[PDB]
Amino acid sequence: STGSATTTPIDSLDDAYITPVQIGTPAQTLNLDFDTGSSDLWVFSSETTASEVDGQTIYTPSKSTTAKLLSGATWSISYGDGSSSSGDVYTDTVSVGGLTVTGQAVESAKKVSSSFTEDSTIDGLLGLAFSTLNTVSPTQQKTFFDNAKASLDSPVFTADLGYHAPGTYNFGFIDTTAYTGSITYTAVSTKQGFWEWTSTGYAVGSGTFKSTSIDGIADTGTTLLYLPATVVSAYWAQVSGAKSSSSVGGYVFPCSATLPSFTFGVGSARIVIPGDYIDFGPISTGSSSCFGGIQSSAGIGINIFGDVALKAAFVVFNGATTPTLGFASK
Repeated sequence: STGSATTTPIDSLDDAYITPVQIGTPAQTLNLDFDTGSSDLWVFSSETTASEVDGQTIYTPSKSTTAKLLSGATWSISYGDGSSSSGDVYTDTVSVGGLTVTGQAVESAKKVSSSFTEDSTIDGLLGLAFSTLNTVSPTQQKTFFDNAKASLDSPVFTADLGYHAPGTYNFGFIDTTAYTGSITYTAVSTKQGFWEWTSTGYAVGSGTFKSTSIDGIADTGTTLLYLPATVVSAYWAQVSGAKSSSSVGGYVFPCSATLPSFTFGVGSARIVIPGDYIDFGPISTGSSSCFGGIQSSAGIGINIFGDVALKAAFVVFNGATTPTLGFASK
């Protein structure tokens, strides 16, 4: 089998991307944030505290003839941005772009943190990291990809995120028309449950390439590119007036600037992020200070190749027995 679904930025900044997902019978379509950095499929639901729902589409398991309570199972998750959510668990039929998994764990939110409530366009998350990170207790549950894997033509999914434009998530096949050149594959460590890999270095703008190993994760659920403070300082040093602001919480730069590109290494290959992809616009409406798309990972404990990096590439998440990651220019 295969599946293919369009993913769409939630806003003009590409803060996140939502993909329609069919849950239950008859289908209830929710727009989920596909997150290669987590491993829970959780949704706003008829069980979510009413005060914490602000415009999201909810999953109502009582209206699905295929929903079954996963008796005794609960879930609870905290994310990098202090956001959290928790609740109980159903199994139901879940379809993405024509690819169907029966008996998928659908985690129904009883509570969500305010970051999710404020995101009226995101109805939930669909985790695509390794199932070892799934928070369901006492019986850990498999991701949608893990459940679909054996049925897929190839045990892969691909992320082709657009820049200020829709993109595509495919399951089970590689669209060889979706990228230029070749896909360079690189080793993945699953030891932390992530699509964790090592970039071979970086360049800023037209500068030469600095060979240096950068261990990080491919995370479609993170907006920005988080890299070591040394690398981030070398980037922003090329932008007149750019500086790190503790009050804002990262590097800002004059909105009048044109930003240099940023290249990252995948083996001997190179992915070039255009400078415009690094511009996240005014820190507040009308401000002439703009927020940078490359930020320091120093306080996080891991480097994160978020959407800023991933949307510059066609990315293969190869879930073969030995997982690998593939990157191609596009």
